[PDB]
Amino acid sequence: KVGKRKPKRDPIGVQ
Amino acid sequence: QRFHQASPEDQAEALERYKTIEPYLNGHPPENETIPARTIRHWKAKYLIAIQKYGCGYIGLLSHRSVKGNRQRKLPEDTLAIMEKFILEDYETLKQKRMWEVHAALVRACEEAGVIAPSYKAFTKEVQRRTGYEQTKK
Amino acid sequence: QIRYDPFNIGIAYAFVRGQWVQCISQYYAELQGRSEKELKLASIELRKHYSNHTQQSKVSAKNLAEFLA
Amino acid sequence: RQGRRAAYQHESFYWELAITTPRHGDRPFEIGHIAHTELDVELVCSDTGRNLGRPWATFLVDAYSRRLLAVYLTFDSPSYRSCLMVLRICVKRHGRLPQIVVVDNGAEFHSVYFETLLATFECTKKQRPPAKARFGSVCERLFGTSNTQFVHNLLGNTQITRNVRQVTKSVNPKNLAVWTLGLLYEYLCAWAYEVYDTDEHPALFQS
Amino acid sequence: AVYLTFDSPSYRSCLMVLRICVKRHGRLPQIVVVDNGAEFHSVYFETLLATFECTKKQRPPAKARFGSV
DNA sequence: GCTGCCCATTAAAGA
DNA sequence: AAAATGTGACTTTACCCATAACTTTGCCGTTACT
DNA sequence: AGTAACGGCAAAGTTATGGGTAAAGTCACACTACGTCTTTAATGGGCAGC
Ligand SMILES: [Mg+2]
Repeated sequence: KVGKRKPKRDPIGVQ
Repeated sequence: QRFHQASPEDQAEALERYKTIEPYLNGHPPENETIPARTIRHWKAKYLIAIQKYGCGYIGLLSHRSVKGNRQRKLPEDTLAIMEKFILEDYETLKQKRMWEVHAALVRACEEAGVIAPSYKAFTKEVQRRTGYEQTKK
Repeated sequence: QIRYDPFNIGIAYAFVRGQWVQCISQYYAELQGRSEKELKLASIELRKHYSNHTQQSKVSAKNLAEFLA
Repeated sequence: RQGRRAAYQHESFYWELAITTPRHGDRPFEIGHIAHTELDVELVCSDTGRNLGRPWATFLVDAYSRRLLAVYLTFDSPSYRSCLMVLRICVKRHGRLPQIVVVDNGAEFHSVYFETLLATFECTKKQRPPAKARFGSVCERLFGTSNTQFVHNLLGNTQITRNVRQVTKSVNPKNLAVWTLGLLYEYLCAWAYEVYDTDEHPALFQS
Repeated sequence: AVYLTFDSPSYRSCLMVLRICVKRHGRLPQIVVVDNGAEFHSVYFETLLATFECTKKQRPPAKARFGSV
């Protein structure tokens, strides 16, 4: 809605 | 369960009954007894009945004072319904009305309806019995 | 502990620290300089007065209810 | 610990020993108090319906019979216009004007206009000391009654905003307000002129 | 971790508090419980917690008892 | 004339 | 350079009247014992 | 047959609970809370390349 981050599957673990 | 229905002062009074009865159940009655003959006879008979039925006589000496008392409402039912409606629709509102003004409106509505009006104490007591989430949210 | 004179609004007596101590109201200065015979009559008059006014809350409530309606 | 403003509750009571001049006067139109307040009620625009805020109420009330002598309502802050007004109504529906008019240490009262008008109409101007409220106490409590009997029983009242930490968009009076300035003033005048006017007072045993 | 700054809370406050937590001890907490404030429902904090295998928990709005500690 | 590309701004709600 | 304004509207106790639901008693009938 | 102990009848008393009025007790009137920072996403202009 307002300031709401889009639904996503962020990578996990230090690259 | 009969024992668990009683109160601590019921425990104390039943203990007093037991210490009144016990000398009579030992063959050595006291020479100075304030309790009269009929009361001690009743208590001893109840002791005997309880020990002959439930296997434990002390339960016969319980009083269960919570069972006695007039738990019946004194106001007429129409007044109760009208006061409940006024509390719901004129006191639980987003206006924070004082109890006196809503009570006055309730009294005026009662007088138009021809029903027996309640007192301010009645309104305050039934409002402090509806306290909680509902009242604080409305 | 408190004691009061039916013949005098202006006076009361309270038990403080171990002393029956005089207590002053308002109908004292306002009733200062008068006799002890009209003081008691005015005193009785103000008792009923302050009573009877407590009883007329019903009419005030009714008028408030009509206005609020 | 807190300051001179907070310690004022436990300050003192001046108890009369002899018969000085009475605190609340001796007859009608002798001592009248003037005081303003911010009414706890939100108002919407009459035409466009947008919220306008909380109106200011100015009360001139005699100290003898407690009768609300003149009531005024305006969106503006305390400024002479206020004063011209309450006094216009005073000298309009009633007839004259006070004799001793107490008035706190405002700016509307330290101005030249109000003092000049009081001099012209020969009214003794009395001023309570700063931060002291009991000197107009009889007037100020008449605000609280106006809260309980008329104002707090309206939609959009600014009562729940005393607890600012508990306010939500579903309970904000700026979304619940429906009253207008004209109707609110009309009903406030009705309350002050025929509801509170006919109600018996504890300090007089009469209306 | 304790951090103090004049600015209103934002991702900078979370950045500093997490860096302090890592510096003083060496490891971020396994389940970080945060409130519904917009500074936590952002893109920086979520990827920061994701990078270090941190389960993020969100207390329901207007329910402060979930952070009673 | 036609289409792609970084900058401002509006949108509300929660702390 | 300085005396001398707390109110009163709206609540909360506190005591009394009425009645339920039992204990607490006397009083008389009955019975074991002398 | 007489007397003391036991038990039924019943009224008397005891708490208890929901009502009533009358009076002691609280507390708000004292100018005043709504206001500000942060957040991502979509969109709409100019600006530039084809
Ligand atoms: Mg106000």
